[PDB]
Amino acid sequence: KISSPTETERCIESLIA
Repeated sequence: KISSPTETERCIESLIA
């Protein structure tokens, strides 16, 4: 789970949009 930080950046950016 949570292999790379790029995945979290994509989940935060989508919640903002």
